[PDB]
Amino acid sequence: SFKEGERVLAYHGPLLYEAKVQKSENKEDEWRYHVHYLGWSKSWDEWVTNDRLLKLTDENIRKQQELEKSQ
Amino acid sequence: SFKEGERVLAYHGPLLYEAKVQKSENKEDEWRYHVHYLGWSKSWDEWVTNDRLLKLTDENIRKQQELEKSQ
Repeated sequence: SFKEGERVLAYHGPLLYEAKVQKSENKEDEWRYHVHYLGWSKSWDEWVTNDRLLKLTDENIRKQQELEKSQ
Repeated sequence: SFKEGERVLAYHGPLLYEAKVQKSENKEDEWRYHVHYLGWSKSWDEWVTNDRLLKLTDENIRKQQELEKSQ
Protein backbone atom coordinates (compact mmCIF):
# COMPACT_ATOMS: atom_id res chain seq x y z
CA SER A 1 0.00 0.00 0.00
CA PHE A 2 1.03 3.60 -0.58
CA LYS A 3 2.27 5.78 2.28
CA GLU A 4 1.66 9.40 3.17
CA GLY A 5 4.09 11.67 1.36
CA GLU A 6 4.86 9.03 -1.27
CA ARG A 7 5.25 10.20 -4.86
CA VAL A 8 3.28 8.04 -7.27
CA LEU A 9 1.98 7.99 -10.83
CA ALA A 10 -1.76 8.56 -11.12
CA TYR A 11 -4.21 8.31 -13.98
CA HIS A 12 -6.31 11.34 -14.63
CA GLY A 13 -7.95 10.38 -17.84
CA PRO A 14 -5.80 8.12 -19.98
CA LEU A 15 -2.42 9.71 -19.19
CA LEU A 16 -0.26 9.20 -16.12
CA TYR A 17 0.70 12.18 -13.94
CA GLU A 18 3.06 12.48 -11.01
CA ALA A 19 1.12 12.86 -7.75
CA LYS A 20 1.72 12.79 -4.01
CA VAL A 21 -0.26 10.79 -1.47
CA GLN A 22 -1.57 13.18 1.21
CA LYS A 23 -3.57 10.61 3.22
CA SER A 24 -3.96 6.82 3.20
CA GLU A 25 -6.96 5.07 4.75
CA ASN A 26 -8.38 1.56 4.82
CA LYS A 27 -11.95 0.54 5.58
CA GLU A 28 -13.78 -2.62 4.49
CA ASP A 29 -10.54 -4.22 3.23
CA GLU A 30 -10.04 -1.38 0.74
CA TRP A 31 -7.44 1.36 0.53
CA ARG A 32 -8.16 4.90 -0.52
CA TYR A 33 -5.62 7.63 -1.08
CA HIS A 34 -6.11 11.38 -1.07
CA VAL A 35 -3.76 12.60 -3.77
CA HIS A 36 -2.40 15.90 -5.01
CA TYR A 37 -1.42 16.08 -8.69
CA LEU A 38 1.99 17.76 -8.89
CA GLY A 39 1.80 21.20 -10.46
CA TRP A 40 -2.01 21.09 -10.58
CA SER A 41 -4.36 23.21 -8.48
CA LYS A 42 -5.39 21.80 -5.11
CA SER A 43 -8.98 21.92 -6.40
CA TRP A 44 -8.15 18.67 -8.25
CA ASP A 45 -7.04 16.84 -5.08
CA GLU A 46 -9.20 13.76 -4.58
CA TRP A 47 -9.67 10.34 -3.07
CA VAL A 48 -8.67 7.47 -5.36
CA THR A 49 -8.35 3.72 -5.11
CA ASN A 50 -5.38 1.50 -5.95
CA ASP A 51 -6.39 0.94 -9.56
CA ARG A 52 -5.76 4.65 -10.29
CA LEU A 53 -2.14 4.56 -9.05
CA LEU A 54 1.26 3.10 -9.92
CA LYS A 55 4.45 2.95 -7.85
CA LEU A 56 6.98 5.58 -9.00
CA THR A 57 9.41 3.12 -10.53
CA ASP A 58 11.31 3.36 -13.81
CA GLU A 59 9.14 0.50 -15.12
CA ASN A 60 5.96 2.47 -14.49
CA ILE A 61 7.47 5.71 -15.72
CA ARG A 62 8.10 3.85 -19.01
CA LYS A 63 4.35 3.18 -19.10
CA GLN A 64 3.78 6.92 -18.73
CA GLN A 65 6.13 7.53 -21.64
CA GLU A 66 4.49 4.97 -23.90
CA LEU A 67 1.13 6.64 -23.35
CA GLU A 68 2.62 10.05 -24.13
CA LYS A 69 4.21 8.77 -27.35
CA SER A 70 1.05 7.04 -28.62
CA GLN A 71 -0.57 10.44 -28.03
CA SER B 1 -2.92 -7.06 9.56
CA PHE B 2 -5.80 -9.05 11.03
CA LYS B 3 -8.89 -9.64 8.91
CA GLU B 4 -12.62 -9.49 9.56
CA GLY B 5 -13.74 -12.82 10.99
CA GLU B 6 -10.26 -13.82 12.17
CA ARG B 7 -9.92 -15.44 15.56
CA VAL B 8 -7.10 -13.91 17.60
CA LEU B 9 -5.80 -13.80 21.16
CA ALA B 10 -6.46 -10.53 23.01
CA TYR B 11 -5.24 -9.20 26.32
CA HIS B 12 -7.93 -8.07 28.71
CA GLY B 13 -5.92 -7.42 31.77
CA PRO B 14 -2.88 -9.69 32.06
CA LEU B 15 -4.44 -12.85 30.59
CA LEU B 16 -5.07 -13.74 26.95
CA TYR B 17 -8.61 -14.44 25.70
CA GLU B 18 -9.83 -15.73 22.37
CA ALA B 19 -11.55 -12.97 20.40
CA LYS B 20 -12.82 -12.39 16.90
CA VAL B 21 -12.16 -9.40 14.68
CA GLN B 22 -15.47 -7.75 13.71
CA LYS B 23 -13.97 -4.84 11.73
CA SER B 24 -10.49 -3.67 10.67
CA GLU B 25 -9.64 -0.04 9.84
CA ASN B 26 -6.47 1.89 9.08
CA LYS B 27 -5.86 5.61 9.49
CA GLU B 28 -2.61 7.48 10.09
CA ASP B 29 -0.54 4.38 9.36
CA GLU B 30 -2.19 2.40 12.18
CA TRP B 31 -4.54 -0.56 12.16
CA ARG B 32 -7.38 -0.73 14.68
CA TYR B 33 -9.62 -3.72 15.23
CA HIS B 34 -13.10 -3.91 16.70
CA VAL B 35 -13.11 -7.19 18.58
CA HIS B 36 -15.60 -9.39 20.38
CA TYR B 37 -14.27 -11.51 23.26
CA LEU B 38 -15.62 -15.02 22.78
CA GLY B 39 -18.18 -15.95 25.43
CA TRP B 40 -18.24 -12.41 26.86
CA SER B 41 -20.96 -9.76 26.85
CA LYS B 42 -21.20 -7.61 23.71
CA SER B 43 -20.76 -4.70 26.17
CA TRP B 44 -17.04 -5.48 26.09
CA ASP B 45 -16.72 -5.23 22.27
CA GLU B 46 -14.14 -2.53 21.60
CA TRP B 47 -11.54 -1.02 19.32
CA VAL B 48 -8.00 -2.14 20.02
CA THR B 49 -4.62 -1.65 18.43
CA ASN B 50 -2.00 -4.24 17.52
CA ASP B 51 -0.29 -4.22 20.91
CA ARG B 52 -3.43 -5.78 22.45
CA LEU B 53 -3.55 -8.74 20.05
CA LEU B 54 -1.63 -11.87 19.10
CA LYS B 55 -2.09 -14.11 16.06
CA LEU B 56 -3.75 -17.44 16.92
CA THR B 57 -0.57 -19.47 16.48
CA ASP B 58 0.66 -22.38 18.55
CA GLU B 59 3.43 -20.23 20.04
CA ASN B 60 1.00 -17.54 21.16
CA ILE B 61 -1.45 -20.12 22.45
CA ARG B 62 1.47 -21.51 24.49
CA LYS B 63 1.91 -17.96 25.87
CA GLN B 64 -1.75 -17.96 26.92
CA GLN B 65 -1.09 -21.27 28.73
CA GLU B 66 2.03 -19.94 30.47
CA LEU B 67 0.11 -16.94 31.75
CA GLU B 68 -2.66 -19.17 33.06
CA LYS B 69 -0.16 -21.38 34.89
CA SER B 70 1.67 -18.49 36.54
CA GLN B 71 -1.59 -17.01 37.83
